[PDB]
Amino acid sequence: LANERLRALEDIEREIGAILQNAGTVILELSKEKTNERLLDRQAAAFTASVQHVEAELSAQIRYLTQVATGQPHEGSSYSSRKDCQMALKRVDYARLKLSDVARTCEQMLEN
Amino acid sequence: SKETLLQSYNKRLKDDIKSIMDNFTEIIKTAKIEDETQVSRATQGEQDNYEMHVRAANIVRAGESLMKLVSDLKQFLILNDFPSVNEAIDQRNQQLRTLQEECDRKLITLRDEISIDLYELEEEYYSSSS
Amino acid sequence: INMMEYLLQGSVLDHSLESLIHRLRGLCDNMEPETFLDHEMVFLLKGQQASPFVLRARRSMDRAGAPWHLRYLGQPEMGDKNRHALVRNCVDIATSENLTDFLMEMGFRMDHEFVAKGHLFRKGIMKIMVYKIFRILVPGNTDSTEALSLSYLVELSVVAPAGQDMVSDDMKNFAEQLKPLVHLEKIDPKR
Repeated sequence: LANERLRALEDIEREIGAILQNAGTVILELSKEKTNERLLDRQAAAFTASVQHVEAELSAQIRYLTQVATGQPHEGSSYSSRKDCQMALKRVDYARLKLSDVARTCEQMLEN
Repeated sequence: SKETLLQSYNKRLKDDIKSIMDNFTEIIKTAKIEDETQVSRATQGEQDNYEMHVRAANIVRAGESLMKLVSDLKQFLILNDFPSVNEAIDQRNQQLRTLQEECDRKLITLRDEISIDLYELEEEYYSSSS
Repeated sequence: INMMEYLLQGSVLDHSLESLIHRLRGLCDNMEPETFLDHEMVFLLKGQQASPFVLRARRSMDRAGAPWHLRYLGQPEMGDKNRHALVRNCVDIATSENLTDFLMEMGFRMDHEFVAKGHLFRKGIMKIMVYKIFRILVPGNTDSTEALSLSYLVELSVVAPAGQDMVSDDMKNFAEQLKPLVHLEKIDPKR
């Protein structure tokens, strides 16, 4: 559950990285002198690698979603266990109130 | 249908990647300096400035659309990826069963201790002389 | 009256099986799977007719105290009343455990044994069984067994009254809810 969702979070961050690499590459090209042309090539390869693996991750996840889609609303649930747990907790609360009353009558008896 | 929605997601992804690549390549191509002929330096330069700004805006818009696609895919996964619903349901069920069993063990032990105290109190009260 | 069995059949390779099961746990009723383990043996009576009578006997090995089960399956109806399911006549009978001995007195002889081990789900009237067929060699023993193939078999079955339409259409829709994972279809028993 955290796996595919964390993949989606990573692809969010890498879309940001793609835009920042676009911006950094045209930043270096706008310079009056741009000595680090090797670093320009590195930023260009970084940009294209970012776009390519963003495409790879999203295509893979659309494929995986195509494999496990059904168009049906999933008739499973967990309601009955929550109901039984609520009844158990209210049993405990009822016993707590009754124990408070018995202890209060014991304090009234011992108090005199 | 589900197939139709998945196709539409595929179409959006292909379109966004294509648009980012095309806009960046076109900006790089315009960035070429060429010799002028019948273009009047000043007009050519303003037109080029407008083109670059519009293409950068288009790249940012494509990034926003990719964010929208990621959000829609996340919603689809949270709503109808059957395996994870089953593991969530099973984990919830097992946790609630353990809480119920703890409550019932506490109550049963409480009943036994209270019963022993009740036996002592019954003996004392009924055998009181008064 | 005479009840009819509607069948759709298919198969599923085992390494994708779990996804099927997860899909079924979404679509079928709010239940845990059942994990049945059954011994099935086929008796036949070589009468005067060209077609010998056939009877299926199942003992549920996993569950103690489960009554044995007899099943007679009629030959499939060639009428195109329900076009999409195997429509057969089914007579299903719960029985005591001396059945085999009794069937030995009736003139019946065994043909083959097979274990079937798998899962069981349901949806309304529909019964989904996803099981692996295990060949028994050393015919008395139920432990000496070998898997028949890599694939599991998937059966979608509805037992219900004679005629009784708008049944096969719901089975069509429930089969089409699985269609990326399984292909279920009316397969004829010939060849």
